[PDB]
Amino acid sequence: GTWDDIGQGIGRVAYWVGKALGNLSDVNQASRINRKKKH
Repeated sequence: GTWDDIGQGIGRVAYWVGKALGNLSDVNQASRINRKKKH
């Protein structure tokens, strides 16, 4: 198949997903655009 191999490691998908799931810096940036947009 292939749809199942998508996580096998098509491109650091494992380290990526796990990194994004437990990320934080993402919220930091989005926190600025939020107050900046709504002023």
